[PDB]
Amino acid sequence: ATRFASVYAWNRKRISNCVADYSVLYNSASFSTFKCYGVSPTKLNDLCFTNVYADSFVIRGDEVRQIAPGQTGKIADYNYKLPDDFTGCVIAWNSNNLDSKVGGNYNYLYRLFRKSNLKPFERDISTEIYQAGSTPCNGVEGFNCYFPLQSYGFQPTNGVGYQPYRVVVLSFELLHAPATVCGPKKSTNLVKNKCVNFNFNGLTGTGVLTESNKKFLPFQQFGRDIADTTDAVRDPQTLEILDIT
Amino acid sequence: SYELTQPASVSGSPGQSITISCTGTSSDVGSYNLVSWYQQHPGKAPKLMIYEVSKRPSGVSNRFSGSKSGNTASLTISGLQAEDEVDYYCCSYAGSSTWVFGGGTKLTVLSQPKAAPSVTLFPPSSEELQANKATLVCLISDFYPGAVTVAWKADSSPVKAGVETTTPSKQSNNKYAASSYLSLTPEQWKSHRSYSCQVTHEGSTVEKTVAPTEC
Amino acid sequence: EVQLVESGGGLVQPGGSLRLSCAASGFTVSSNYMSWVRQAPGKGLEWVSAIYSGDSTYYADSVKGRFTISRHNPKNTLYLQMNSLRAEDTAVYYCARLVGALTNIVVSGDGGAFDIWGQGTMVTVSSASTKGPSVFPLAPSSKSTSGGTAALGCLVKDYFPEPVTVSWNSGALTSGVHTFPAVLQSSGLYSLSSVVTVPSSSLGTQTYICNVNHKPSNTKVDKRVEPKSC
Repeated sequence: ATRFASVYAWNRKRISNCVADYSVLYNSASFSTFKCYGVSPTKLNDLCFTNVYADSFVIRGDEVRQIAPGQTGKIADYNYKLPDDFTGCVIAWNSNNLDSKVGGNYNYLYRLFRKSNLKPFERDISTEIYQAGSTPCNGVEGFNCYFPLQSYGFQPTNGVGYQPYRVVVLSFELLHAPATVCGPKKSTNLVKNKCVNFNFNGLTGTGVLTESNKKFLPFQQFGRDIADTTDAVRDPQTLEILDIT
Repeated sequence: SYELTQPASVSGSPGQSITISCTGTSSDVGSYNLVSWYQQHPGKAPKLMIYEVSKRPSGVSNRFSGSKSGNTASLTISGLQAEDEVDYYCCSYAGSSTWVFGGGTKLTVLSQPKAAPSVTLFPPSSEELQANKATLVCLISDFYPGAVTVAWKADSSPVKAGVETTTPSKQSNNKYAASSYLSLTPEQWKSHRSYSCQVTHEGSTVEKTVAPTEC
Repeated sequence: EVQLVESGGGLVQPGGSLRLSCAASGFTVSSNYMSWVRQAPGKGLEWVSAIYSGDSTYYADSVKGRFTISRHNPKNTLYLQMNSLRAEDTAVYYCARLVGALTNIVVSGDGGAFDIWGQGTMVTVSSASTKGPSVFPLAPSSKSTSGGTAALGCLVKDYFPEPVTVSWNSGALTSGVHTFPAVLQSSGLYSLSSVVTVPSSSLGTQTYICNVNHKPSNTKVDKRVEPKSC
């Protein structure tokens, strides 16, 4: 995406019920900070979740350590918190090369001034002034107003921790629910006229795969005829009727 | 124009307590915790003593302490010394990111020993009488406190043509200095036989007899 | 090197301007809160302006629209351009660094102080033009010469405006330099005297020339004090 938001200004979207290959980014390797939390990064294309919400924002290149489950900082206390046992993966890499220009990218900001801690997955957008004691301002920016949004500056000349990083937050949950987005599944081709194991969409067996003579009806997958002799299976790719012996 | 209301002069004893107030409005003191107190030597800048009203600074002498009660603030001063007699001011966050300072509080320190002034009246310069003007230079120093009255005596006659009475000026060693000036004409200078500056500081007067030059 | 440098004050007509330059040292004004303080000498302190770190300019009541504050973030100098000058502007102008949380002495709370100080400048706003001093070297009294407390002086008389920072004998004399403040005469003419308590044994031998400079008049008077000789 050519346009992002600040870490306090992050957006929440949701992708459900399709195919998403996540490990295809491995050999793509536009990475700096490949990391998952609490789950193995391999089998995300194998098994999958519901409530597969997604986030995206910009982070200055030094506070990347603060994205850690429970570990506080500029981000987890004041900008965006991920809880103890953050179900998800967070992978970061540089965005100086497009989401930064000369003179400083003074468009993204960060919240610093807030009384208390944040929530899991919290969008802490507000228009509130700070107070360290008991006496607030009268509107004009002074000694304890503390407009919490100080402008991030991203020049093409800064250090190594002073660069904008593209980073996403994979907001995941586990509620017993209909099954949304998973990885695309390895549809290896068929074989005919040989005793062979197979595994179709869930159900499986082992025998030969040959043609038929009889037709199906437009919602059929597999046919059993006498006492679950599941023999007449239409193939899921070519949508043509086959037989199992 | 826009200052903070204080009593201009308080007084206390060494080793005791005193409270200097700072009364403002409903936009400077009654909604902000920033009644801060400074230490201005007359002729110098102020000096940071009290700020962040209930908090105390690092390593600074504990003889000053501020407190704020609504609109009327306070400077709870405990343990006066000889080094407390300068110009005192309170500063407040005057609302809408503006600032305001005090109306002055001249702490008059009691129980200090009065010093006798070393009086020496001067004749004017030899380069002044040729230019047809003259001056009586009366200089008063080592005196405490600042209470002076001017009474000139020029050969058993009071001089009231241009009496200038001064305001006190602090020295560097917690004493006070002064400078009195009586201009006359040289056509009247040689007429008067003797000159004496009789300054009455705290009652006493000491005069010195100078005369026009013989040559 | 914590230092504030207020200077540049002088003879300014009512209806003119003057640009000060608070050379801030010990820190930078690019990341610290700043303010100006005006004060007639000995009178009440009076606040002027508040530029903040990052150039947000805030003023007082009377100076709202009149004075013009400006800085330079690498040069570290707080400027005070002054338009619409009044007769009440006879005041010493102190720049003073405002304490916030970006000031290095406050972690939590409120801040609000001035810790680093300078010397102040003498911006004189009056209709009177320049006039040089009349330095009158006061002859010593022979009674104090016999007493040992040698009292010689030089009367820096009839000059305008402030100040004269009196030094003795190309600045080599430090002890006893006690320049008395002037009284406001009826003639409108400043007059100070300068009597140092040097020993009586240096009379005639040591060349007594008080170094008097009146900077708004460009008149530095080399003037010798001489004893009673015939």
